[PDB]
Amino acid sequence: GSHMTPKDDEFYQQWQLKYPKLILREASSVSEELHKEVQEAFLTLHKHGCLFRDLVRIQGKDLLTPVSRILIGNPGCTYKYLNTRLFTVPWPVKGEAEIAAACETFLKLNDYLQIETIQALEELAAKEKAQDEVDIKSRAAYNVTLLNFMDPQKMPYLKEEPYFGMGKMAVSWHHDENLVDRSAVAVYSYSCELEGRDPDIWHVGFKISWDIETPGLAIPLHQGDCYFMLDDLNATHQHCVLAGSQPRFSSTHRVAECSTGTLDYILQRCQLALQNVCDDVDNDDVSLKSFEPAVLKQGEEIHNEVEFEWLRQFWFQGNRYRKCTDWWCQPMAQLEALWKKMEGVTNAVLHEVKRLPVEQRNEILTAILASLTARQNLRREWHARCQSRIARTLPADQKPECRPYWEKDDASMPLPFDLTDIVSELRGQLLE
Ligand SMILES: CCc1cc(C(=O)NCCNC(=O)/C=C/C(=O)O)cc(Cl)c1Nc1ccccc1C(=O)O
Ligand SMILES: O=C(O)CNC(=O)C(=O)O
Ligand SMILES: [Fe+3]
Repeated sequence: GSHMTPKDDEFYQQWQLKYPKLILREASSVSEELHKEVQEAFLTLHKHGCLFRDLVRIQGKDLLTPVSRILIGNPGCTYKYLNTRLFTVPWPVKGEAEIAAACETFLKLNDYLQIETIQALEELAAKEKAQDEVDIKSRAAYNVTLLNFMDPQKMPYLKEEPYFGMGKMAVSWHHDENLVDRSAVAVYSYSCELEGRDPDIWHVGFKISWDIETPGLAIPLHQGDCYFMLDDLNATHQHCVLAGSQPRFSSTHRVAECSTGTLDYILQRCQLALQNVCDDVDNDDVSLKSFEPAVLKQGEEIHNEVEFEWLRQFWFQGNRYRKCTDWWCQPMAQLEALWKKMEGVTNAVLHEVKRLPVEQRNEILTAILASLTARQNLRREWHARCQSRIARTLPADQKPECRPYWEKDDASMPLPFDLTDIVSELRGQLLE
């Protein structure tokens, strides 16, 4: 099973006892200035068509998200879920103009929600009482917001909530991934809008992980209400979104764990790899400074990282971002040139092996074979993922592109797309 709403007497007390880490600040606590600005920005972004269903992966299947979405946040920052790296439409941190102003708005919302979170965490530590301020400020330092939209009347059939009779679901039970440990989440909910929950009203539901005996909580969400998941709530509880009648937007502010997920990070990875390359001039004659297994391993790993975590993730989104911003165009051109050089590196390593003394040759194979086989496997999986039935139905605005890709002819490129043959020979040689 069952569930509790504010209609139930036990709700208040389940909340007080067992969800102290969940906070609700109702629309009343937020200036009607913000509301109009935030809500106008949602409706702007929608009109311009900045929100897209993402083509994700779940249990090995290609699925559009029920929800349309866009990521806004720090420049150069990314947020990865369900094996999809979302790139940030930049907000004006220190350091179009319609779209740009919405980004400014959601930044403004971000500052607001941050201050509320710090307060609530402060009050939460004070209750626990009956280093600390460092942790707290880091756990509220939102760097992105993932905006969301669903019009439920455009969906033919919505999933029933399976455990507690909560009715129709917009988003099923999950945790938010790729967040800093014990980091908070703050949500601004914008509804365009009795046995159990009102089906016409949107709700956020919560349950304890693993547990469908403890009745779940369904929190009504009216226009401009905010909720906060504090501390370890996101990890120890699941949440879902229960649809109502009308369309509904939301802004989900998060502290993305972006240690391997910023532009600066991956640029620096590329420069590390190219330290092994004689860099007098950019030509097709790539010569490497060392052939020590560990620097070659490292090089071929970085190559994989720029190729799959960045290039193919980016182009798989058919430059959807390009409608909103141009910010990533040059960086994705620079990463591609950096990756091209690396194809040059891999060719030079293959030249060196096919020249050594076997023992030296075999240390090299051993260092690189895992990276080359992953490269082959992930290229197949990405190529396919760009071909899927569902992918081919998207509009041209959003068609997956399989960049980088080249034909077996293309003599601009020194190695083939398909590495099967190359990988075969290398394994063979190791077994000599
Ligand atoms: C499963 C529900 C869901 C989860 C999340 C999410 O970010 N989760 C991060 C961790 N991973 C998991 O939750 C699960 C992984 C797995 O089972 O492989 C985000 C969305 Cl938007 C979403 N919703 C849907 C996505 C596509 C298709 C239908 C849905 C739906 O909700 O029915
Ligand atoms: O904001 C909401 O409650 C709906 N969206 C999400 O929960 C999400 O994006 O994971
Ligand atoms: Fe969520």
